[PDB]
Amino acid sequence: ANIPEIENANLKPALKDSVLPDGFYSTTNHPTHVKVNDEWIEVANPKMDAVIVVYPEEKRAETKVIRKVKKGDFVLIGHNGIRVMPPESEVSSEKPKEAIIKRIAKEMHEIREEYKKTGTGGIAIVGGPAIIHTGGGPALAKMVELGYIQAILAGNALATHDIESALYGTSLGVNIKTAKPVTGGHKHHIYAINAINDAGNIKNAVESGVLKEGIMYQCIKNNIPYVLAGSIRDDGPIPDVITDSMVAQDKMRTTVMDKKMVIMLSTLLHSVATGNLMPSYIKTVCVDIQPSTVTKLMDRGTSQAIGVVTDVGVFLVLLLKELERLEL
Amino acid sequence: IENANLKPALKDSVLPDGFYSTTNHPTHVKVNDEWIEVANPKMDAVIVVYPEEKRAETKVIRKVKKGDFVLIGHNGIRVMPPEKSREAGQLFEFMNSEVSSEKPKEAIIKRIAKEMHEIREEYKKTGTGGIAIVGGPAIIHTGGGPALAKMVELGYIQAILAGNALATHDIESALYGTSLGVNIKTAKPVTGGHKHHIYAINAINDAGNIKNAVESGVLKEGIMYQCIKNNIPYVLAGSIRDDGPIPDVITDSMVAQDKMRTTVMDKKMVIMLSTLLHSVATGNLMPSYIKTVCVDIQPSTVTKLMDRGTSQAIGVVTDVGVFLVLLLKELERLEL
Amino acid sequence: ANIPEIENANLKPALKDSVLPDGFYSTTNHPTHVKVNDEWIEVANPKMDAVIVVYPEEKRAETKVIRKVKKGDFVLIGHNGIRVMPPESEVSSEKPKEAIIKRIAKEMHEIREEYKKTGTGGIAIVGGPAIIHTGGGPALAKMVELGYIQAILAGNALATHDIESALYGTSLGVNIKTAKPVTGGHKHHIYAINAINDAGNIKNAVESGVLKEGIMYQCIKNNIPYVLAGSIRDDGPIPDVITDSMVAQDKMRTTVMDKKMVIMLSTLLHSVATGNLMPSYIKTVCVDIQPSTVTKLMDRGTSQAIGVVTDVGVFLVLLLKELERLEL
Amino acid sequence: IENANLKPALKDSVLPDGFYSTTNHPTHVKVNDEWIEVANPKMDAVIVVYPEEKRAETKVIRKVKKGDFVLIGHNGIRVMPPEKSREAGQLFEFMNSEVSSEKPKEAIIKRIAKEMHEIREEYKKTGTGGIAIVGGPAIIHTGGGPALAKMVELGYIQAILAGNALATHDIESALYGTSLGVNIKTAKPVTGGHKHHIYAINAINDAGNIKNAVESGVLKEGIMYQCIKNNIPYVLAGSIRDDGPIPDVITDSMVAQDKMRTTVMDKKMVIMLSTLLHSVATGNLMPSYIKTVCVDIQPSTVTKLMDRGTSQAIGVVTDVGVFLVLLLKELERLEL
Ligand code: NI
Ligand code: NI
Repeated sequence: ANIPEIENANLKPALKDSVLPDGFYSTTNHPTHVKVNDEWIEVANPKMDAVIVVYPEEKRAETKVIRKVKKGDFVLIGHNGIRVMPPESEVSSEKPKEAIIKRIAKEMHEIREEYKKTGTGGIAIVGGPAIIHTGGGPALAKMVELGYIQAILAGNALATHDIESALYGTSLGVNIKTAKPVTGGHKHHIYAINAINDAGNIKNAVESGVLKEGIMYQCIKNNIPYVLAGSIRDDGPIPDVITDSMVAQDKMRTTVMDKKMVIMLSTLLHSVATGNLMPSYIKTVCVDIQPSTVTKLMDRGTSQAIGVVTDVGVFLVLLLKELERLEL
Repeated sequence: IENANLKPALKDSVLPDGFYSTTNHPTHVKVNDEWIEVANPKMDAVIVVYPEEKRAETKVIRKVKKGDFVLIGHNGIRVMPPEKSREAGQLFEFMNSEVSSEKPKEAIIKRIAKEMHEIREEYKKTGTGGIAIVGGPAIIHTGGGPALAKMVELGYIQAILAGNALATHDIESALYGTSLGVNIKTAKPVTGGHKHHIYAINAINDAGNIKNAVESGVLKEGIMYQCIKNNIPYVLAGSIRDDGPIPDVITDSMVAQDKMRTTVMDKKMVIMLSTLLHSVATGNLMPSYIKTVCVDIQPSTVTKLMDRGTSQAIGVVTDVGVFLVLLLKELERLEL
Repeated sequence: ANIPEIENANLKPALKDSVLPDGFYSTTNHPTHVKVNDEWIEVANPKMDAVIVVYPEEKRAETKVIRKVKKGDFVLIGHNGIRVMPPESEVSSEKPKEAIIKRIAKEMHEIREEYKKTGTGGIAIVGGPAIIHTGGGPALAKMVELGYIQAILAGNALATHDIESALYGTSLGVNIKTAKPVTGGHKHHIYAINAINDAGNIKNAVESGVLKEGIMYQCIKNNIPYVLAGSIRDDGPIPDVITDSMVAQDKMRTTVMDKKMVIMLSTLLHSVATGNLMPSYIKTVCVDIQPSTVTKLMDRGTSQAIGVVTDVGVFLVLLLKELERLEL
Repeated sequence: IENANLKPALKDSVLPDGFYSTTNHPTHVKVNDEWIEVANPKMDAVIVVYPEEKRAETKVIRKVKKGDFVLIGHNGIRVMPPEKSREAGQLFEFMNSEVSSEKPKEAIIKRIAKEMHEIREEYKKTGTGGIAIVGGPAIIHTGGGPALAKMVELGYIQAILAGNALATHDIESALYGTSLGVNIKTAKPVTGGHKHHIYAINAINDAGNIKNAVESGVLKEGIMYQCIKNNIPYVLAGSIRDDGPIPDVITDSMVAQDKMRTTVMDKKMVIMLSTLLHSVATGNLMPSYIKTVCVDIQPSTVTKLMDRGTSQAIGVVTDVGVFLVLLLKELERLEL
């Protein structure tokens, strides 16, 4: 009897770097197992939109995106010996928001407690500069200070305007505490970049007392790693920024892979980029003011994902109050 | 300065050629060599002069009567728009859009709360001015209802203009704990919740009106309840979407419009919460000197409002339900 | 044996005008039948969110919304003798638009042909003033002229700015052909209202040659009925406008009930109001630039409904070109 | 007028205190009592002066070298923003938002097409200026690809700046008739269409680059094809969302940025089509004198662009796929 599920997988060597052989299997985001020489191999690093490369003599297998496939790599093809292991809703802003924020706070508190007990898991934030423009920067910094955040994935703008807020009270020249523009404020963000360039990097700015508050400050003080991916729209960038997209992508992937939850705060491109890198067993909270953006995040979803159509500015402020309440 | 040109209306609701069509700004007219202050500034209307009474008023075209003296052309008029800032703007600056969600929210909530506190203080002193709310049912759907009801309870609110949907979902949540069958406290749909909205309308129809439902103990909490208890007037305008308007609803749009105008025109501030229809309808009725705040999650709503003449509006592009919860906390902070 | 489906329906008299008895049946938008004194009655005027009132001695039944229920009316309650007869997709702007417009044009052409042969059916438009502001007014007027449109449901603003365009070339003072504002143009729409008030109504304005082009003109010339529902935001209004919402609602309901298709063009409140009045057997095309608006229209849908997230201005222009192509 | 103050950079990418941070406008600096025109106007950058060469240029901070003389403060500078209109605006007017979908679309399409026709004529005469397109993959998803490819074919387009997604979906539609597995001609998903996108990337990887795929007969139609055939340069910037960038993609954002800057800075017009990332990235690199048109279905996209300094942008809030189809028809009308 031929039963594809328990037949040995078929493999084909890639004929060129980054060229997938005909019949290649496209991965889900689910933990996958492949049968090779009569033994089930657990495929490392689950990720959607990739192929599986097999190392039969090492009895190992890993997920590889196309750009990392090398000539000679044995790519899984066909339909035999593939076992997928999945882990065990209309988008609208018109849903009770205090309620969902309270429920999110409860979940974060439970995740943080388990991280404290075990030292693994925890929460990554994917953040864009709207967090700062909407006045949500201090709330997010306080979450980092309270131990809720185990990593931040962002880019030059979030870091720059968070630092501009610290140094000058403004984001793109708008005063955070009053929402009024400051005369000549257009230069403030370039002055912030210059200040970090002079310090050498963010760590130096913090350790030397140039930078004394805010998200990046809290990350340095609490040893929270962050990844700042460079973008074609960047001013500067600051020294910490990884300018090559593919390098930044690799670093993002390794940063999120062991988290229990990723919270995506209003940045479609960074949030999609991050979701693309996540296995299905990570919980996702997707937050944006545009329903179409949230929808695009709810489309490539992990098995546990919620979308909240709301303004990150007020969302972060109320969320922090709910977290502060739980601290008591 | 020439005296204004005046010509009598030849028939009800028909105006002489060259008639002046008003801005939303206070306007004065020169009549028998004196400046007369035109009563009730409001855009897209006409100025009717009563020279023998030394008065003039802003009348909508459908209220103009045969023989009314209508201001013609632009001579002998003085229009007073809001004060321009003391200095020209900067050459180069960022984030200066009139309408965008990318603006510091805690800052603007603090500022709005300080102004509402000041305005409530003055209303308590004078018995005049005060604040009107214009609201849509998203206030309820997003969990903002309790916060707004509390502001009414605390004396911040002197009028509410809304429709059947706001009132009936507020009442749904008071009777059943849901809006659209979704539980306000948990954000989860409840079994049979799809019926709560019609049950709420049925209950008010049975009672006879909102006031009767409060008097009978049927309605015990919420925005409309607090209006009854605190004698805060409301105007509920009927709309073509209503299959079950409650008895309080004014089904004729012009009767509703006229009542809305007299309700808002003496307020110090109008806060518009998640309603395109009512934001624009109310702005169309308001003079430019009333502080106007338009809160919605859709920037296109605030832009539509400003595009239709309400250029004094301060837009806050944000989630109304979270905004109301935070605003209340800030008002409570100030009161302490 | 008791088989609810074929048991005689239970009825209860309403105890007060507009008060539904406990247990009332809430209607679908589907053709419904009720069993009364051992005979199946076909319920007139299917409509969702209503009750069914029965006249046993007349062997008839109709759908009544709550506001029309009268003391003594026998309202259908309970679970016996109710037979519903239904007639025999993710919302996104990122879908091939020329393609869907071509398909819509084909469908309209087939519907118009059948209306021409039979004299019944055809197409109603639900329209708001954005049709005029976006420069789509001439395209819609040409559809009326070509015989595609059997009714228009709108309000004071669409009519006012269509007439302002005819008389002065502007909508709210913006020139339609150049998109430039005209100095002093803010008065133009009130002048348009005044011009119709002087003529007496739209029909008089057309018959007297005051109004010589545009949507309202084409409706008068081609005997297309329209319903203009008054709104609290109205300037004027013009004489044709029905200022009472409930009267306007009744007139809208009777206008749409015999149509084969309703096309809803960017007006959330009018489009929802209209959808609420339609039986399930009418085809719907829902068009708006906001995904959340289209979603709200796709929620209360007839059994055949499509949503198109697009700008009505360019949509109408391209749609007309496709219809003009079919004319040849 | 004082001569400008200059101070040398103390280290690479570190500027002296008080350094001038540029606008997006042409700027002149007074050096040894002569006005020098600062090369390559671009915002959020610095002005480096070479007094002995009687020249100055706008350098981004990361290209500033130890010892470069950097303009300090605001003396001895002359900034030339776009010409202001001959008269102040009206007191009271409607629909004057910078960004709204409620504006006459046929009118603006006609105007854009006339300008593109004029600009193409001048480019054919001079070999300089011309038009760049900045585009996102929604061009393809909405059925606008064929229209844009035709504009390239007809000589309207001198450069394309985009990402992997635009190029690879264009190529998907050329090879398979789909974008995201949805058939362009029918708007229906096709069986197995979810694979077409990776098949298209695989095909280009196999060929070696886009040019090779065209030369081999693999790629026979579409935007990238027309760029190859007509020798129109493109810049495809890599992004962190790319798991399969094709070989043409520049993965380093600063290398991509520098190439984009030199590509756009000599154009007469830049048309940005459905891309927040590239609209803002390109606007950040552009002087204010280049005609800038930003087309998107989301008004917040155009507002974000203008909020970040590109205040010369003309926003067209519309469906890009329908817009491109209509624009092409108007260009074809003018050519006849
Ligand atoms: Ni889930
Ligand atoms: Ni259907």
